[PDB]
Formats: sequence, structure tokens, C-alpha cells
Amino acid sequence: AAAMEEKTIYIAGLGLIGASLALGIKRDHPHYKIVGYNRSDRSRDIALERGIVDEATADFKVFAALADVIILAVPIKKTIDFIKILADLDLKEDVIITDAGSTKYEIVRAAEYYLKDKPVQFVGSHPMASGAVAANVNLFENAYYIFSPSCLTKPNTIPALQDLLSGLHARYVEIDAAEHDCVTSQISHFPHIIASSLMKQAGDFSESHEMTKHFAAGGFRDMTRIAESEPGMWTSILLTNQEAVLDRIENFKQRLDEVSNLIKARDENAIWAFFNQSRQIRKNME
Amino acid sequence: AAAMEEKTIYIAGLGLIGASLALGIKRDHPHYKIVGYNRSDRSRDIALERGIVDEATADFKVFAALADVIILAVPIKKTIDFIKILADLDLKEDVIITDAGSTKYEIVRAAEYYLKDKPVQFVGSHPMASGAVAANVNLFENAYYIFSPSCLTKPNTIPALQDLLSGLHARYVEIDAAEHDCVTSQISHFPHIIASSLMKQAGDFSESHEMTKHFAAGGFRDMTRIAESEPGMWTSILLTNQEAVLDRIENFKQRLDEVSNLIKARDENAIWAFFNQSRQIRKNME
Ligand SMILES: NC(=O)c1ccc[n+]([C@@H]2O[C@H](COP(=O)([O-])OP(=O)(O)OC[C@H]3O[C@@H](n4cnc5c(N)ncnc54)[C@H](O)[C@@H]3O)[C@@H](O)[C@H]2O)c1
Ligand SMILES: NC(=O)c1ccc[n+]([C@@H]2O[C@H](COP(=O)([O-])OP(=O)(O)OC[C@H]3O[C@@H](n4cnc5c(N)ncnc54)[C@H](O)[C@@H]3O)[C@@H](O)[C@H]2O)c1
Repeated sequence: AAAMEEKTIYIAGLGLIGASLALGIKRDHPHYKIVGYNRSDRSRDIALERGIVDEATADFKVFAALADVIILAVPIKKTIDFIKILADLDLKEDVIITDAGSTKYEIVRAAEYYLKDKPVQFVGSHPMASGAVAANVNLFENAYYIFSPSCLTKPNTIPALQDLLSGLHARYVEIDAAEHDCVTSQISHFPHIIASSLMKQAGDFSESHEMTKHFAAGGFRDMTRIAESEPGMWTSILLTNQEAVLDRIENFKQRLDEVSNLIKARDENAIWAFFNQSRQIRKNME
Repeated sequence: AAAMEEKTIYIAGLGLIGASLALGIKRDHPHYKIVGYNRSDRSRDIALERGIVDEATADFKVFAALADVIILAVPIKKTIDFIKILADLDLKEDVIITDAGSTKYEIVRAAEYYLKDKPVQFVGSHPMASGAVAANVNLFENAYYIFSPSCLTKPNTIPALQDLLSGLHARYVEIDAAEHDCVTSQISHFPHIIASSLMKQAGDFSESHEMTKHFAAGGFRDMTRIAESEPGMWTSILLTNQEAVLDRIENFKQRLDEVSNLIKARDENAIWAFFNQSRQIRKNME
């Protein structure tokens, strides 16, 4: 009777992520109704155009009570605002609510704080990959889709979303929200800080040393490519992952001081071991 | 009469660089004789095999006196050892001697110190791109070939090498040796330090946080790719470019402290400006 399952999914935010999720849902559940919220007119019209969503609104509340599942695909701060607004609406009995934040822990806390006395389910989501024009059914193919449980996640919450989202072709993973934030700090957020700091360093140096622009090669290009990212999103990741990111920055300063001491001592064997060991590690992840 | 020009070029070190240079020479000057030095037997035999060089030796002195041009393509410290040995040989009148070091300033100083009373010419070289098996006539195509003058560079030294090396299809550039070291510190050597420190950081973190290996994506891969490089060469670059590299490391620590202060203050507008400005700079080099 999978043919006959009915569902209304409300996606708030029809940017790249929200719209691509809509496309992944419809891919495996062609009969589910998708209803959309979006602030700006442009992304909302495209969405309506390409049958990505069946109805759309600029009033967040308008579709809330009707939804069997609500996915909040707006930035991190607005996700919390919308959680605040969902907390005093009369929503469907046991709606499953979820987000799509790059950082799990703060959003989960906000959900537990605001929704604890509502008959709702909540779980944190992070679909690990622009606007509704860049919408792509295959955005998440073979990428990890992370769930982070909350005290409002019931035994069936993750299973129901995993069924809902099967059309993404993602790899599902359950992980503690704080632990998620710790890991992604190290392999994504702090690297972005470094790439941005390095670009700014080299750019400052450039004004005073003209061959800088010209001698930069594949090494430098590759370590600065992610500097190109959107600053609103990176700012809210830093402000919602402060502790982990600060810890990485402080640990990285200590590592630079070890390297600087080795250079001052002209310690050739230690400097060699420093380069060799890292080379080996690289080869050993994978 | 370019048909009739005779020349003997002595290349010491038949690794990737020395052998590829030999191939680039023969490409435009098929009648020049190339004679080769190499320590280990393997790279020397390949070289003899593929007609990359016409004669070869494991005794550095054997070809020195005969050469019209000597190119030292061994590592940075051995280049200085060989400069020491060339200083008390009777070389051809006005031989042009040059190196291929990743760092110009120390090698140029050593040449001026050791060779000042010999009737020789010297100029520093850095052909900005493994062993004699990885030898490639096109290694340097459209890459910068740097010359750094010494008090032993005569008016015709750079012109004679530029003619000699035309088959590389490189882009010639003349730059002060110290200034070269300053620039390459910023866009290559210090980035390599950072990439190696970051890999080691993430690798240490990994042992204690298992999802690290799995969540690392294109961002992290790209900033750590050059960690894969050979530690002997990177060590001698650091030990011959100490001042510039230490200056970058100290300046980078100060930039991390600014970023860390912004995060602690939750200064959202400043953190945004920090990401946006770097994004713009990236776009503005090119
Ligand atoms: N882009 C990625 O690589 C990625 C990956 C995984 C998760 N995420 C998360 O998803 C969020 C959205 O990402 P996206 O790539 O869809 O960006 P996007 O720019 O394509 O879409 C952003 C959406 O949020 C809405 N919005 C922004 N500010 C708002 C506000 N003040 N009030 C009401 N609506 C507002 C927009 O109109 C738009 O619908 C991110 O901020 C991030 O936490 C992003
Ligand atoms: N590989 C690059 O990206 C690159 C680019 C430009 C310049 N350089 C410079 O050229 C040098 C050589 O680079 P390569 O890529 O040809 O490396 P390679 O490993 O392919 O060749 C190194 C050569 O040096 C010889 N050698 C090493 N130690 C020696 C010693 N102790 N005594 C006598 N001979 C010794 C080897 O037998 C071999 O011929 C580098 O160390 C660097 O300064 C390298």
C-alpha cells in the first residue's frame, strides 16, 4: 500500500538545500504533497514553477498546522526563530520537526528548550551537501545525512525520516550533536578560518610584494578555494560552534610555536620528522 | 650558423629537475653535448638509456673543467658543497654556473663567497616545476623560470641561459634573491607548514573522534594535499628561508588571535566582514 501513503511535508526555506530536499522527497514519494515557505519572491516562484513544491507562502504560519513533517531549511538563527514560533502553534498530533543546520548542538538545545511541552517529535539534521535556481535532486547523493537525537526524538522518528528521505540516496548517520560540532569544527570550520586568514595574509603581503599574485601555484589555490564561501553562513557556524573552534585555534597556535622553535633551533632531523609524519598521516586517512 | 653552435653542458644531479632540464636543452639545441653527474646508479642509467645525457659519471669533478655551462640540480645543501668544490677547480674560462634551488638567497650568497676570485659567471636559478624516471621535456612549460643575479652575473649571463633554456618554454623572470625568498615563503613555504600542521592536528583529533576520517570533505582534502610532499626538500627550504617563514608564522598567530577575539566577543558584523573581505581578495587575485 506504499502507492496509497499520503503525507504533507512543509519545507520552510526554498534555497538550495530546502528545494533540493523537496526534489529528493518527490523522487521516492511522488504522491506526497510538498508545501513551501520562502521570504523573498524569487526563490518561491522558481519553486512553484518547476513543480518543486505544490503550494507556497511568504507567511511561515500558514502551512504549519497541516504538516505531517516540517523541515526548517533557513539559516541557523532563523531556524531558532521558527522553532520559537512553532512552540505556540497548534500543530498536527506528533508532527516530526527537523532542521538542516551545519551545526547540530545549539539548534537541538533550542528545540528541547522551546518544544518540550508540545506533543511533537524533533531530531536535528545536517544533510552534508547558490539558491532555488541551483536546486538539484542529486545534491546529497552519497553524502552523509546526519541525525542528532534530542529528548524529543522517539523510537520511530529517525526511521520515519530515513524512509521519507530515501530518494536523496544519502548515507545516514546518527551522531551526538556536541560530538558532531567537535568533528566538523576540526575538518571544516577551522579549516575555513585558516583558508580565510591565509588569503588575507597573502593579499596584504601582495600589496607590498608584487610577484605574490604571479607565483602563487596549485598549492596556494587549493588552500584558499573555500575562502570563496558565503560569509552569513560561516559567521553563524562560528557563533554557534564557539568552544570547539576556539579550541582548535588555540591548539593550532601551539603547533605553530613547536614548528617555529624547530626552525629557530635549525633542528633538521626534527623538522624532517615533522614533514614525514604528516605525509604518512595523510596517506593513512582513507 | 645556429646549426654550428657547439656547447657542453654539465648537469650535476639527474633527478626529475636535472633530467627534465637536459631534455629541454636538447629540444632546442640537438647538437649540444650534455654530460651528467649522479650519485645513485639507478637515475644515472636511465639517463644514459633514454639519450637524456651523452655521458655520465659518479665523480662530480670528472666533467667540471670541460663544461661551458654547469647546472647544479642536487638538493640545496649539496649545491653549496658542489660550489665549494668548483671554487678550487680550474674550470673553463668564463663557464656559466647556475643552480636550481627552491630558495635563491643562501645559494647566491654561497656562490659569491666561494667563487668571487674565479673567472666564472654565476646566476641563481629556480625553475618552478619523483626521479629520472619522472623526467619530462614539458615539465616547465608555461611555468616561471626565475633568475636571481649575483655579483658574478655579467651582462650576457642571463641572455646566454635564456637562449640555452628556450626549449623549456618557460616564462623568464628576474628577481632579487631575498625578495624571491620573501614571496615564495608566503605563497608556498608557509602554506606547506600550515597544510602539514593541519593534517597532524586533524590526525591527532581523529584518534579520539572517529567520525573525523569520514566527514572530511573536498575542503579539507584540498588544504592538506601538499602535506604529501617530500620531507628532505621541505626541510632544507625551511632551514634556508628561516626569517621569512618565521615572520609569516608569527603574523599568522596574530591573525588567529584577532579571529579568536572576534569569536569570544560574538561580534557577528566583524566576523562577517572577516569572511567577506577574504572572499573578495581571492576573487581579486587573478
Ligand atoms: N550550502 C551548504 O553547503 C549547506 C549544507 C548543509 C546545510 N546548510 C545549512 O542550510 C542553511 C540554508 O542553506 P542554503 O544553501 O539553502 O542557502 P540559500 O542561500 O540557498 O538559502 C537560504 C534561505 O533562507 C532564507 N532566509 C535567509 N535569511 C532569512 C531570514 N532572515 N528570514 C526568513 N528567511 C530567510 C532565504 O530567503 C532562502 O530561502 C545554511 O545557512 C546552513 O546552516 C548549508
Ligand atoms: N621537485 C620540485 O617540485 C622542485 C622544483 C624546483 C626546484 N627544485 C629543487 O631541485 C632539487 C632537486 O629536485 P628534484 O625534484 O630533482 O628531486 P629528485 O629526488 O628527483 O633528485 C634529487 C637528486 O639529487 C641527488 N642527491 C640527493 N642527495 C645527494 C647527496 N647527498 N649527494 C649527492 N647527490 C645527492 C640524487 O641522487 C638525485 O639526483 C630540490 O631539492 C629543490 O631545491 C625542486
